[PDB]
Amino acid sequence: ANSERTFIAIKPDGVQRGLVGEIIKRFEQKGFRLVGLKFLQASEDLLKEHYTDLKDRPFFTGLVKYMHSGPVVAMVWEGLNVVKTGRVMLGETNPADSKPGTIRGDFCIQVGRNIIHGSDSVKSAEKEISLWFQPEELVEYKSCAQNWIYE
Amino acid sequence: ANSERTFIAIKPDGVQRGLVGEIIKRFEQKGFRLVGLKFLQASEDLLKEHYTDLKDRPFFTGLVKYMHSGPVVAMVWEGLNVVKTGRVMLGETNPADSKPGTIRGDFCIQVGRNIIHGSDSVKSAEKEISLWFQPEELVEYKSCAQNWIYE
Amino acid sequence: AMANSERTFIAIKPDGVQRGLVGEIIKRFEQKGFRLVGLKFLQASEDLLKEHYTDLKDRPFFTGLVKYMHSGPVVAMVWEGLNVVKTGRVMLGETNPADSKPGTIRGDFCIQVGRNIIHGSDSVKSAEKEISLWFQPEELVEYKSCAQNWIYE
Amino acid sequence: MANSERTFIAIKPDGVQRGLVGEIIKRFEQKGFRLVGLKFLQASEDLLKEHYTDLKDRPFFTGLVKYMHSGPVVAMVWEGLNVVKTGRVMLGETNPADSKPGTIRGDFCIQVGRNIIHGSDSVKSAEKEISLWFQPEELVEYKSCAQNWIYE
Amino acid sequence: AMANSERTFIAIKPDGVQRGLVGEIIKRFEQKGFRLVGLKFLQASEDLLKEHYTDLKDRPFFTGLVKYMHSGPVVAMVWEGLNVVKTGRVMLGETNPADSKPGTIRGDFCIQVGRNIIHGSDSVKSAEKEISLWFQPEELVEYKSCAQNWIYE
Amino acid sequence: MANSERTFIAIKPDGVQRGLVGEIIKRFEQKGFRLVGLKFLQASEDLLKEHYTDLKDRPFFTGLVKYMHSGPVVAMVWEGLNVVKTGRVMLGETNPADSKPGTIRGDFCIQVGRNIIHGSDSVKSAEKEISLWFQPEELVEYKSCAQNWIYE
Ligand SMILES: CC(C)(COP(=O)(O)OP(=O)(O)OC[C@H]1O[C@@H](n2cnc3c(N)ncnc32)[C@H](O)[C@@H]1OP(=O)(O)O)[C@@H](O)C(=O)NCCC(=O)NCCS
Ligand SMILES: CC(C)(COP(=O)(O)OP(=O)(O)OC[C@H]1O[C@@H](n2cnc3c(N)ncnc32)[C@H](O)[C@@H]1OP(=O)(O)O)[C@@H](O)C(=O)NCCC(=O)NCCS
Ligand SMILES: CC(C)(COP(=O)(O)OP(=O)(O)OC[C@H]1O[C@@H](n2cnc3c(N)ncnc32)[C@H](O)[C@@H]1OP(=O)(O)O)[C@@H](O)C(=O)NCCC(=O)NCCS
Repeated sequence: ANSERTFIAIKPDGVQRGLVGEIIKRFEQKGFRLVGLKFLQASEDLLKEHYTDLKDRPFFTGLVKYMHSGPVVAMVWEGLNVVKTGRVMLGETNPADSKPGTIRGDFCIQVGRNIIHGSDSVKSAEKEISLWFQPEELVEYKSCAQNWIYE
Repeated sequence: ANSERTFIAIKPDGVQRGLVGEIIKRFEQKGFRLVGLKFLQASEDLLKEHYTDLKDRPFFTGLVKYMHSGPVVAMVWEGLNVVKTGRVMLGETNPADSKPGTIRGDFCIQVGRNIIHGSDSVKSAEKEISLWFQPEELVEYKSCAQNWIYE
Repeated sequence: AMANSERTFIAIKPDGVQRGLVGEIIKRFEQKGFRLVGLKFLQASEDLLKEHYTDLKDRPFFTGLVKYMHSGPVVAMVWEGLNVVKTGRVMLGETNPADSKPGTIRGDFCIQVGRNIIHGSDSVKSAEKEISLWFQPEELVEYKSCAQNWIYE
Repeated sequence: MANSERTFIAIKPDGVQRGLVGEIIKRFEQKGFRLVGLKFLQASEDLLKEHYTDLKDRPFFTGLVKYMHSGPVVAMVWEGLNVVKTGRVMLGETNPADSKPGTIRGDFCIQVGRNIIHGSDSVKSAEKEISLWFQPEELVEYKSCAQNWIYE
Repeated sequence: AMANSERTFIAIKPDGVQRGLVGEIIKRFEQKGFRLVGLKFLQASEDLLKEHYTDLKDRPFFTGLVKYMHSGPVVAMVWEGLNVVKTGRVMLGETNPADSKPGTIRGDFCIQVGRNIIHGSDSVKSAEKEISLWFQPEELVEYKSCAQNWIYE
Repeated sequence: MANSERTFIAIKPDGVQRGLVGEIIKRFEQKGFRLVGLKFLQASEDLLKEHYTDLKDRPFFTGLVKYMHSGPVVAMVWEGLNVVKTGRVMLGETNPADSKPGTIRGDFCIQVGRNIIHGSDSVKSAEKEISLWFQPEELVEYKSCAQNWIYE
């Protein structure tokens, strides 16, 4: 319950525009803990399975080639309702709909360059975590401030 | 008209997690003027009178003992709608409903660990102010910017 | 593309300069993805403010608004980007800071309606009128931003 | 006994009026030191004169007392290893024109007569100043959750 | 007085503008306690820069410096206060960003010397030469900060 | 060339538990350096030994390996002109008491036994450690879009 995990990935425009540290900071100060972290240049084959739900969409080719044109920061975060609250912290998928104070609302403009991706559901979280991370690369530890975050 | 006061308290999980300065900062940059500030470990008796409207709730015992298990920072802020807008700045009482940009929305997760308390009304404010503070501990002064914060 | 070149006029009111919010104000517009086209430091005359606020000359606060806008220096800015008029309003917040949400410029830094530190063009033609009013075409600097291909698709 | 040394930190009236209170506490909190005492107060010229008793012969003594009395102060007591020494380093030089960027004074003030913050110059100056503004009641003892990550 | 009003000329270079460091630089001078007197956004010409760097015409990097300062728009600013020429130079950092200390402007956002984001008047005399060069007397705004009596005794 | 030099920067277990990861990365990003390698790992007691092989004859070597092993670390590789030397300056002195405000250790830690972050002391140390924590596959080469504004 207090160990739910979600997949968060900083897109190539986030790395290029230098927003990797700020994004990691909003999740740290919130109270979530990092379980996995890697710096990687994804293959278009990997992205196709990650975006297999959108293969019918007209933007699919441009989305896969944009996600491949640069490195990404693949993370795994853990905490009570990390999937949902993470989506709230991220904002709406279109930055034009995001409210200020959200990651997209403070840092990006266009839908095709929305700097960050969050797992839309627990089922989408477990599918994406097992896709980008192996079980070895996920680190298990207890934050020194757990008893001050949860009861 | 601009002299209304509210009671703001940083809960024991807000002191332990190093969130005291940032919390005071949001009320300083907002345009509010600090009137009372103290550092205190509230006795269970001082808390039960503060939470007397919640004595019939099942969590009342765990709420008092958690608020007593650590020191709190008790503050009094004055300004136009410092009670109401203070509730807005704090956000919703359960952090899972709070919006990003609010204090709880940026820094905490669970309801029982929401780092901060605010007065819910002008009637709650007066009672809470007169309960934790004596009339002398309250400092009355004029901010050098009040002609730029108010007209 | 030609839509990504949309422009808006953002002014930092005298209370925003006095309370030292100019750099933080420009920071939210820089970190968002928008580009600086014009920037000047000015003391607007009452005559200049009246034409800028001509659609409020019937309101009772008009005289108090113009003199307060003239009682100090302002920071006139022009910004460009996709929906810079509409999203700038969002980042600014609601005109009354008691309505603004935390995270907005007005929600985070100001209290009273008469001292809401910042102005934003409400529409594209209000932006078109306000940019041509405070800026001459010479004062506007068009440059390609080094991260443009990472802001846009 | 060194992971318990306390120092007295005071935010001057100009530090409050300009709204640097949370910013000052933030640097002490993130540094690793623990907040032991806190109070908001408009100092009387009596306690000021005992606080600055070492400067009674200096020409600025009168203007310093009435300035520190012209507004409210935030009186703080911080605990940690060498909090008296590294507290002075964090503060910067007493003349803000001598403070280095990154310090509280080097970042936030200009003139020496308005240097927003005061630091205890020594452990003996601290315990005198601690006993001056703070009674042993108003000092809170507790263990921070990250102490074992701050100390060995 | 006169000392409580000395002016310097701090310029944000094109790499500071391109990398989104305009708001951060203004915020540091604001929170220091200095008074914004003038501010302009400008693509300065090769000729304006030659006179600005006239004491460096006999240096091999002089031609690549003027073309880099012309390759983008700059933020020209004027700040007023006590010892703001000197203190501003300490805030900027050392001109070689590898010598600038952390906490300075160049120590925090700069690596190479040919890309040192910002310039500061080295002396009061260089200030009054540079200020009169980039700005006209009209564009300089004199006003009284609301916190002056808490910055100066 | 010298715009491509790399260094090895690790965030110790106390830097992670006290939530400093995003801040440490942000200071390197805003400086202008490029992120080359990034991983999150619980280093084994065999890995930090060869990392701290020069300190095996120091009395603290035992408590340092097991402290480095007591939590997860964030191993990083950064590339830029003089990133090894300028990395050390940004970190500050190894003894946080000697670190200057504005550095990572002058802002965020107190004790030598808990200085949150590590930096490569030299180019040859950097290349020895980069090949110790990272394999050539995990290092991502990409041209930062603002390169022509960071370097001339
Ligand atoms: C919406 C509702 C259903 C739930 O919201 P709620 O969190 O329980 O109610 P509140 O937000 O007003 O709680 C206020 C305080 O109680 C605490 N609290 C509330 N629920 C808590 C819980 N489940 N566990 C621990 N603390 C809780 C909160 O920490 C909060 O702290 P605060 O001083 O900072 O404000 C609420 O309206 C409700 O409970 N109504 C019925 C209350 C009632 O009938 N009381 C009579 C006796 S049962
Ligand atoms: C919202 C509206 C309907 C009137 O509501 P309102 O309470 O006046 O709030 P507004 O949105 O008009 O605020 C406009 C400005 O008037 C000023 N203002 C508003 N209320 C004020 C008050 N009580 N005292 C002083 N100034 C006030 C503010 O400065 C405000 O923000 P700005 O300076 O950044 O522009 C207004 O949009 C309106 O009058 N529309 C009709 C004509 C028009 O303005 N059209 C817009 C162009 S399409
Ligand atoms: C390491 C050495 C330089 C002296 O150490 P120093 O003066 O304290 O400063 P340094 O930064 O250079 O190295 C100190 C290391 O020892 C650790 N250390 C020192 N004292 C410690 C203590 N009491 N407890 C825990 N760790 C300690 C430090 O944590 C640091 O490791 P870190 O980077 O993770 O923080 C010395 O032992 C030496 O000569 N080493 C040779 C290795 C080298 O640098 N070769 C370069 C060839 S070009």
